[PDB]
Amino acid sequence: TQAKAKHADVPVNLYRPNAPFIGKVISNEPLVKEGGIGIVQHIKFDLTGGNLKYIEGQSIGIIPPGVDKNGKPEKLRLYSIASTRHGDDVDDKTISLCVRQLEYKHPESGETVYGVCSTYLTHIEPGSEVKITGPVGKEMLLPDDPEANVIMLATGTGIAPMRTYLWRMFKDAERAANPEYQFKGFSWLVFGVPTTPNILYKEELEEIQQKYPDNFRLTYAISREQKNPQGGRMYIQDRVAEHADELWQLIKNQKTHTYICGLRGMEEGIDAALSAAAAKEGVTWSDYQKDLKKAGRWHVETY
Amino acid sequence: ATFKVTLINEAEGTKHEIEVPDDEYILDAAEEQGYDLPFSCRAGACSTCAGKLVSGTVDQSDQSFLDDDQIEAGYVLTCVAYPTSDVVIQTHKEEDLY
Ligand SMILES: Cc1cc2nc3c(=O)[nH]c(=O)nc-3n(C[C@H](O)[C@H](O)[C@H](O)COP(=O)(O)OP(=O)(O)OC[C@H]3O[C@@H](n4cnc5c(N)ncnc54)[C@H](O)[C@@H]3O)c2cc1C
Ligand code: FES
Repeated sequence: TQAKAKHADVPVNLYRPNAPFIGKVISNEPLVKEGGIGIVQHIKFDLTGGNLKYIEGQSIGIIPPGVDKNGKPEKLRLYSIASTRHGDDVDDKTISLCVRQLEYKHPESGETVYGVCSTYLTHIEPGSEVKITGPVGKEMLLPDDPEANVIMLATGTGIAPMRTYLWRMFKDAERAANPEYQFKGFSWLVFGVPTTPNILYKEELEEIQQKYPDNFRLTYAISREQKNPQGGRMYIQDRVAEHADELWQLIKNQKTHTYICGLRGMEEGIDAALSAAAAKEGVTWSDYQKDLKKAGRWHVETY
Repeated sequence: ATFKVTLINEAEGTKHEIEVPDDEYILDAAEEQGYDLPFSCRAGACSTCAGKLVSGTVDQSDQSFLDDDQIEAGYVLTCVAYPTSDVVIQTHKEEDLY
């Protein structure tokens, strides 16, 4: 662990629960504005005090404080790095998180319950000592080929990993901080969310739009204020279905890669779409998809 | 396909043999098959349902809570593992981590 680093170039697990790294918080700003549904907040840790490494697409563990609520020591809760490897400040000392507050009415007594961890982070205080666990990810690595096409289907706080994708790609700073990767290809993000004001990072992902017409396309899905012609609120599955033929066309390319992230249950609607549009050209999307994971071109992380 | 997944337990001494379609996590299959399995998030997002493969193979393309070193031994998450083969596996393997 801790000193556990001797192999590969991908920072994975240079820190363990058996050797926490009590990172410290810099900022903690909302992401859902008034009118939005629920609480989702941007959280930024300082890295000074350790050798924490990472890149875009990896996950970072956070350990909650507490020894009395279920008898045993608290456990890891994993989160996706919301920032490039350099951190959110285009250096190498920071890193940003995308955390939604988990609440639900009890299965039995109906009482609203608050997940120990995210309820911790969401209300977190600047300079509040936080134990971080090293990175744990290799299924959502971002390819080093500018030419590559990055398809990104995310819902809710699944917008983490595409931010690191899109930021590095189209952030002026990083663009100069990573001269040996000037994205000239074409990336495409489909973003599913309940409300306009729920559109996380809207006023930057759209800045990335007007600046790179040719390298980035941006499709919202807003169920609570968007309807398909067949008279049904807009879910990402519905947006994919609408652009199935298009999208299918993309991934049939040679170096076209796909990235899906967000809460479990988003992948079934989308496989159905590509399936139908792909079967028209005669092909089992299950088989075609079956083989694209081997070729490392299909990337799924849903929790 | 639909492979046999013999659940073995290091304690009470269980070798419970179960059948799992190609499209169902190892958890739900045996679980609703008369065998109450340990689990929590049921979203590949914790360790409760951890498993230690013996002989066999599954599919781990829906995870990311997922140490390349951990998985390198044969550790599985029953709540999200598709039998890529006839799979023998030992459950209750969540303390082997951390
Ligand atoms: C790879 C990965 C990436 C992730 N990335 C992010 C991210 O960037 N942002 C993010 O917000 N989260 C993300 N998550 C999820 C996050 O790791 C935690 O699972 C989530 O935030 C739960 O927070 P908690 O620890 O506060 O909850 P906990 O305290 O663990 O409690 C949640 C528990 O509540 C119970 N439960 C939950 N809902 C119900 C219900 N309605 N009825 C009955 N029982 C229920 C279950 O026992 C469940 O595990 C990710 C998960 C993984 C695996
Ligand atoms: S029950 Fe949490 S990963 Fe399986």
